[PDB]
Amino acid sequence: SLPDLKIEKLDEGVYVHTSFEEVNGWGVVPKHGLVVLVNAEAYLIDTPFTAKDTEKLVTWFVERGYKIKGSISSHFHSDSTGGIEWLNSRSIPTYASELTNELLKKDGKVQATNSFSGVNYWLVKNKIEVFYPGPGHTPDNVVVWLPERKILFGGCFIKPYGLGNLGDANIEAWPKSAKLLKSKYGKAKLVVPSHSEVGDASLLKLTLEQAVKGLNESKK
Ligand SMILES: O=C(O)[C@@H](Cc1ccccc1)[C@H](Cc1ccc2c(c1)OCO2)C(=O)O
Ligand SMILES: [Zn+2]
Ligand SMILES: [Zn+2]
Ligand SMILES: [Zn+2]
Repeated sequence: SLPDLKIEKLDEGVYVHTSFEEVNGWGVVPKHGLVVLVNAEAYLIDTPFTAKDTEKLVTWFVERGYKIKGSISSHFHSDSTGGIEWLNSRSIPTYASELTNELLKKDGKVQATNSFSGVNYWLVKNKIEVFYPGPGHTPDNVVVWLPERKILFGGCFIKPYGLGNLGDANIEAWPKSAKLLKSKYGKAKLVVPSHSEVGDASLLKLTLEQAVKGLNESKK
């Protein structure tokens, strides 16, 4: 009895997909990803938690006729990578940074078929940019920017009311990383967090506040 996959339009050619999963002791957690349409080409930004929701998601666009050209995962946790296996079984290219691929293999999980590195990677020139702001939520977390719509996909890095799961976090790097991201993408119109709804650049500033706060708090 878990909630159904949501598919909602956010902007022209940009959809938010919402999937739900019970997570440890935190109850049912919503997780936001995007599907970015580049004409007839569809790109998943993070997979749903599960293979089933990934199939549902893909079949929903395949059914309306688009070509799934690829998937990019913003960090190694299964709320970003849960459907990589299923995609791979269907010949859909999957992408992750080399670091993200190293952590997947280290946890006994299937890896993306295509890796990248460098602070900046373009999945699609002048359309989908992949950016590494430095450790935060995880050592490997990256963000995805959509220049043509001014939409920034923040992932589990963006945490405007509390940092969430610190199990793999780097509290000491987060403020710096938060500040850089803040500077770089200060002018996004929309900011899409993994576990909060879409807001504006204010969430960049709140994330920075939480990391700073989170930091002192663990110092005492
Ligand atoms: O670490 C994560 O990505 C989420 C938990 C998780 C871990 C491993 C596989 C799937 C899911 C976690 C979800 C979460 C958990 C607790 C939170 C929260 C968000 O915001 C406030 O409190 C997060 O992103 O921080
Ligand atoms: Zn995570
Ligand atoms: Zn998360
Ligand atoms: Zn939502």
